[PDB]
Amino acid sequence: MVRIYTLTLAPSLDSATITPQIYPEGKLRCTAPVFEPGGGGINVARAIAHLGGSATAIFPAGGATGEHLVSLLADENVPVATVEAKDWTRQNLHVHVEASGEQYRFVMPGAALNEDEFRQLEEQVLEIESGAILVISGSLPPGVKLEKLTQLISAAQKQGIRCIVDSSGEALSAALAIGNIELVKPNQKELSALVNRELTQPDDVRKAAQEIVNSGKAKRVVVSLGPQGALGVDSENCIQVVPPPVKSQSTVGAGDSMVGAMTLKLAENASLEEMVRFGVAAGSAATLLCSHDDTQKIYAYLSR
Amino acid sequence: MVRIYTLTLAPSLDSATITPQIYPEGKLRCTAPVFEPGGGGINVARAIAHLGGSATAIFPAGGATGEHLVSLLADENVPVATVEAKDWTRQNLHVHVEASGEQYRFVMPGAALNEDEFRQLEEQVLEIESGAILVISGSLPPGVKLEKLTQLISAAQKQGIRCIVDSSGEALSAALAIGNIELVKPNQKELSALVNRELTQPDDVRKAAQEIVNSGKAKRVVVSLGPQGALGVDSENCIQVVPPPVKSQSTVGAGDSMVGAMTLKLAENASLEEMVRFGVAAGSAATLNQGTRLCSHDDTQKIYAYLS
Amino acid sequence: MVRIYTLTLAPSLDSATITPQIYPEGKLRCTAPVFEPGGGGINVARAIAHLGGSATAIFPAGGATGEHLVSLLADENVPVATVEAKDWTRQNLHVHVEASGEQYRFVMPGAALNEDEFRQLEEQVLEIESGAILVISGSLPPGVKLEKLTQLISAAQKQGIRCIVDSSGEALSAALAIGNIELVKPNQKELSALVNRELTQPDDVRKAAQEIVNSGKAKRVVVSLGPQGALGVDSENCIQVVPPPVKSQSTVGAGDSMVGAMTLKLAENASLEEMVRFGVAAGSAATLLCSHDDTQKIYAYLSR
Amino acid sequence: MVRIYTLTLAPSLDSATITPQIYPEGKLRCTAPVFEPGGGGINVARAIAHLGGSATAIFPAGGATGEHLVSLLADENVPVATVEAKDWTRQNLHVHVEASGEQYRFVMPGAALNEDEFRQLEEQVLEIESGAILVISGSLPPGVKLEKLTQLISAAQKQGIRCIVDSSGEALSAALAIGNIELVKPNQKELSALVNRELTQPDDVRKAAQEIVNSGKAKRVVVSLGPQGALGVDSENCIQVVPPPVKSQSTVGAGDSMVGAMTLKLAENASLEEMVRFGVAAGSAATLNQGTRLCSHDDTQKIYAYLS
Ligand SMILES: Nc1ncnc2c1ncn2[C@@H]1O[C@H](COP(=O)(O)OP(=O)(O)OP(=O)(O)O)[C@@H](O)[C@H]1O
Ligand SMILES: Nc1ncnc2c1ncn2[C@@H]1O[C@H](COP(=O)(O)OP(=O)(O)OP(=O)(O)O)[C@@H](O)[C@H]1O
Ligand SMILES: Nc1ncnc2c1ncn2[C@@H]1O[C@H](COP(=O)(O)OP(=O)(O)OP(=O)(O)O)[C@@H](O)[C@H]1O
Ligand SMILES: Nc1ncnc2c1ncn2[C@@H]1O[C@H](COP(=O)(O)OP(=O)(O)OP(=O)(O)O)[C@@H](O)[C@H]1O
Ligand SMILES: Nc1ncnc2c1ncn2[C@@H]1O[C@H](COP(=O)(O)OP(=O)(O)OP(=O)(O)O)[C@@H](O)[C@H]1O
Ligand SMILES: Nc1ncnc2c1ncn2[C@@H]1O[C@H](COP(=O)(O)OP(=O)(O)OP(=O)(O)O)[C@@H](O)[C@H]1O
Ligand SMILES: Nc1ncnc2c1ncn2[C@@H]1O[C@H](COP(=O)(O)OP(=O)(O)OP(=O)(O)O)[C@@H](O)[C@H]1O
Ligand SMILES: Nc1ncnc2c1ncn2[C@@H]1O[C@H](COP(=O)(O)OP(=O)(O)OP(=O)(O)O)[C@@H](O)[C@H]1O
Ligand SMILES: [Mg+2]
Ligand SMILES: [Mg+2]
Ligand SMILES: [Mg+2]
Ligand SMILES: [Mg+2]
Ligand SMILES: [Mg+2]
Ligand SMILES: [Mg+2]
Ligand SMILES: [Mg+2]
Ligand SMILES: [Mg+2]
Repeated sequence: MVRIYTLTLAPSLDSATITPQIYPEGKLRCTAPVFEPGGGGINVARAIAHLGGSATAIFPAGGATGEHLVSLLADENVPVATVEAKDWTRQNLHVHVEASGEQYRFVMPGAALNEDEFRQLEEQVLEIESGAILVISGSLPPGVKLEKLTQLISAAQKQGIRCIVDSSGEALSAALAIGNIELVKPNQKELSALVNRELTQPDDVRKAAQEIVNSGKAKRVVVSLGPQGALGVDSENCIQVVPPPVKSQSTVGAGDSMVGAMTLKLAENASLEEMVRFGVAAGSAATLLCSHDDTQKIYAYLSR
Repeated sequence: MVRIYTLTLAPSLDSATITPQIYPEGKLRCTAPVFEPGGGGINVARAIAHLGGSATAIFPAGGATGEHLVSLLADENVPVATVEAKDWTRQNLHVHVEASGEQYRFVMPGAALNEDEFRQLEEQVLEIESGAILVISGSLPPGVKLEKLTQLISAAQKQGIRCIVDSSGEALSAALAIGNIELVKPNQKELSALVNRELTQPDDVRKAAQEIVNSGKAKRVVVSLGPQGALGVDSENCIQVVPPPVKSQSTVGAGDSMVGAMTLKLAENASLEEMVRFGVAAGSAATLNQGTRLCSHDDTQKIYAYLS
Repeated sequence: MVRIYTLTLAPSLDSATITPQIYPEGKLRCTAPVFEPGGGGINVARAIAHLGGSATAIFPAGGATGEHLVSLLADENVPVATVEAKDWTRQNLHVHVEASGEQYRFVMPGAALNEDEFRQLEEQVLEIESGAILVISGSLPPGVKLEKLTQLISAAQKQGIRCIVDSSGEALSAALAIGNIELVKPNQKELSALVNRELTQPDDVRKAAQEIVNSGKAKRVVVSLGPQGALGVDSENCIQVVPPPVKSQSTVGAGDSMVGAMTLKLAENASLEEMVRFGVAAGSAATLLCSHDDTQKIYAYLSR
Repeated sequence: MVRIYTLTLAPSLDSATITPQIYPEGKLRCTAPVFEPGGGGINVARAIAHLGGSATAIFPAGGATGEHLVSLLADENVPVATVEAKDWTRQNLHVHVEASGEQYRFVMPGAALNEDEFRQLEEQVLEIESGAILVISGSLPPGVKLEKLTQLISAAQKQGIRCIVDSSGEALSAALAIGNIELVKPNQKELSALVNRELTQPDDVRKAAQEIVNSGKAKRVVVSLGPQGALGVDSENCIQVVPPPVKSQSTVGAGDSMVGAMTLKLAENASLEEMVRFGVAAGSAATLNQGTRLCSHDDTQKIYAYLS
């Protein structure tokens, strides 16, 4: 089986905290935070670990927050390959409000990356063996030009590194610019922004996904549709997998869990069907990241 | 195409209002309300009217609010069979917050019904000819014992009135207790309450729905699943229809719209799949806009065509 | 002692309801409402009742909601003089959210008043004896031209009816246009809108209040300042009364309770000091409408 | 004018961020934060710097966040005496919601302190000369026993350091347990917790404050009352100063600003009234703007002049 790496240009050390009520103006007294590994690629690696696989998380780490992030992944036995960054690893805030049961997620940009540190990350990426899979997942941190993302992906694929992209906005277009992307998982609004139009008609998602495949931009597009599952599109196939009529109770980690599952399936040369079903199983398992047991249970139902 | 009727024991005349912000304590200055017809059966009839069908909405109407409700249904060419009620038609509040684009819905009980007023309503129902469809939809208002609703449905079925139920809690359980319900559309929470257990496993919804049809409570159970569409269950079929990948902007009127659509399909003797697909199309059509426009004929047609 | 009347051109039958949580989109299941008398002048009359006085609430009442409003005031032994209105008495919504303890107040306009019904109300007002006090309190309902408000107040004062105004926006200016208003109680933002400028400097409130007095627009201006009490201004005096360092737990009914207390004091030919102290006592009592005991306790402290 | 110092055992480097809307579940996309200095003593020193005074902020600083905190204080010409801490200076989050104009403040504990780091901090404190003022303000961080704070204040007072306290809960109670505190500024809730009873009656705040001074815990108690200003209490005087009728836009930094101002007035040997009036002026000056600008010299001067 082929090795899996992920790349998080904008990782975080997230603080999970609890407060009784949420209201403006007042000081909301929040419990001592529980630190959580943040960032697309990082969480893809974690989801892959949960699913019985192994993925090395490549990412910039700065300062004591970066160290803690590294340490958290070490304790989850997630292999890591870091680049030391000048700017300290930033912290997002996850607040659970006791009275309402609601969670609030304050998502700030990753720490800045200077040009040197990005080349250092590129260096790390280029050390990945041919045929190995790289998941580039998450936002683009300040300091990184969009063209550099494109350049990294070009450079990666020019070495037979099979690239999986999960991003948004200008970063998603940039990552997809050189084309020949193994797999891209936009959600609906990411697909909409990518293709640069509102997706209002029933077939708009499919057509946008097929366009991307057709233009050679991505070999596979999996448009994730939240509770509606995902629509996977190949040069050969177009499928929608919808999760079982269950829950959901949270959405946190849904995308990354799905991407991790699909990445494993990609690594295993699974079919589009298997890949998307497993993606939907893991994403949906996360909504109850994904546990192995929950994913397997959803996956068995989807495959029944 | 048989005659279709709806019954709304707890209608309302809803106020839709706009306010710049939402926050506690202070007076939220709300715009002069736009009145909207409220109640399950009423909106089922409205949804049917939108879809080019005709359903007569049966309901109690009380006071100027009742009068305006009837007037709103008039304007929409929705046929009506009202019984005048002593207690004024109550008002729910729909608040659109400008700053956030969010809508709040404050749902209070319908007005009380006398025993006489319910008797009149049952009467109206029992004037429905054999073979015609009655959609009983909405909450049970104060003043009505559960047994009266069960008795009403028994009497209706006794004279060949085909009954479709959309309700919750004790009213739903009461309505299904009679059995031989043509169609019930619980959403997931309602199915869970009805079957009296959490639906946590992938096949729980299906089995719960199959349980209801196997018991004879309902011939057809369409468990509506919000964005996940609906799972329709027969004695012979279990079909899930998921709406197309269009993001909803609202959920107001989704359930009633779906029921209206499936009622039409039932009346047309559509297959379960056709019925559920049209239900999903109409329900999801409703989600395309904020407000209470429900499903439009065109949006429903477009979505149904896609689902087909 | 002189008779007190109030005028509510925009009364309401308010629904007080409870719901566990507040969130958008979902149906918030609300308990069967408890009906409450709504409207400035009406609540001034109620506050006056609570304070051992009597005030007749003049207002348009339409339909079964109007009847219920009348019936609620009957049960509170508030004298009433109604005009039957074509348009049914409108309903505001007060939602208590259990989880947060917060109350939400959705305040829509009063029912429409046609021109005939307003003259009918004017007729009622003009039946008030000379020297009696009329509190015109609340919003202006649809259908009433601002000039008609001015006209009513002119007509009232032309008969020796002593007019107390509590309103906002264009209605407050209109009510104050003929001048010689006995008492006006703007809050800060009402004062700001009335005088048509932001009140940003420490002395702005006082100066705006003194301007109104000086221009002969009102004999007395009491600018209510929420937790800061009120600044009362005469042609002779300028005082600030601030409530004791207590609570508060709600603000509902604060203004009307204050106006009712000050109206009683006006009726009793109390001093500016006594009037404002009693106003602040009642307004602040309401924040714990005002009860007699709470008002007396705050008033004793203020007078100590 | 004696030397002024502040002690912040739990500082923070706060992130101020903007997001268009606030709602649960979804990712709220927040702008690149603007970093702000957090912690009671730190902001007391900042407020003093704003008012044209100088106070040296003593605090633990850990990591790049600690470094940036120190750097933020540098930029503001706020003298600093830091002890390097192993645990990185923690971050609170201030979120401005564009749609509503509302600000949310998420306050988490300060970083942990070693016994060594606290010893260094006590050391820094005990290098303060007799007669100088120390303002101990803020929460007690993890790793510090209450007794250590009490011991610190005892040692400080032992060598004639004049101690001003602004804290809550056990830390406040601990800080006052020593007694002979020059000035404490509980707000109403803090006074209530401290005196261990509800303040519901008109004279409760006054009596509670008088109780604290009469017990010798504090020479001066200024109960701050938010928009109601403050009630300052001496062995000889009870004076309430209410701010002018200017509506506040924010409450961030009100309490620290007030403390800074009163610390200055204390240092200048002002009367209780002068001190409380200047406290109120600065505290209310702070409320005029959103953000963490605290009180400006000009706004405080304007308000103080009015209150005078
Ligand atoms: N000074 C103030 N001015 C206006 N409103 C206030 C003030 N203090 C508190 N509030 C209101 O009460 C709510 C709860 O505030 P709380 O009593 O917790 O005060 P705080 O300033 O957050 O905390 P602390 O007690 O630590 O000062 C706030 O959200 C705010 O709306
Ligand atoms: N509400 C839900 N109910 C059930 N399953 C869900 C829900 N939301 C997400 N999932 C599962 O997770 C997968 C990925 O989630 P989604 O389509 O929301 O992607 P995403 O927006 O990229 O996620 P994220 O916000 O974590 O980045 C879905 O295809 C589905 O299998
Ligand atoms: N008297 C008061 N005491 C405490 N807080 C208040 C007071 N008045 C207003 N507020 C605060 O300001 C916000 C908006 O209130 P606003 O200024 O609109 O006053 P209001 O009492 O709702 O309306 P009005 O101006 O009609 O009296 C509310 O969220 C509330 O927390
Ligand atoms: N978020 C959504 N996105 C797309 N379609 C939706 C969404 N919500 C509802 N629908 C459509 O509406 C149908 C009925 O909605 P739902 O399952 O929520 O029923 P319901 O809860 O009874 O509705 P209501 O709350 O109006 O009573 C669904 O099966 C689906 O076709
Ligand atoms: N069809 C739906 N589509 C999207 N979100 C939904 C849907 N139904 C419910 N929700 C979400 O769950 C929250 C709680 O909704 P709830 O389960 O009470 O459904 P409802 O439509 O309000 O009531 P009912 O159960 O009577 O249909 C809503 O505020 C909404 O955010
Ligand atoms: N938060 C509070 N704490 C203590 N007392 C208050 C508070 N709010 C109001 N009061 C008392 O009520 C009086 C009137 O309230 P306020 O100044 O808010 O008038 P208002 O805005 O017209 O009231 P309303 O919003 O009810 O119309 C005040 O002068 C004061 O005595
Ligand atoms: N997968 C999902 N399942 C259920 N609700 C969702 C899902 N994704 C988004 N929502 C709803 O839509 C609102 C905004 O979410 P948004 O569309 O920004 O997705 P997100 O997951 O936060 O961000 P992203 O687009 O980065 O994945 C939230 O309040 C949430 O209730
Ligand atoms: N809403 C307000 N309006 C006017 N002035 C205010 C307001 N809130 C606070 N102040 C001023 O700030 C001073 C200190 O504020 P407050 O009494 O709220 O202390 P605090 O709760 O300790 O502050 P913080 O929450 O910053 O710790 C007050 O005495 C007053 O002068
Ligand atoms: Mg995603
Ligand atoms: Mg998402
Ligand atoms: Mg429903
Ligand atoms: Mg629903
Ligand atoms: Mg008022
Ligand atoms: Mg007010
Ligand atoms: Mg404080
Ligand atoms: Mg405070």
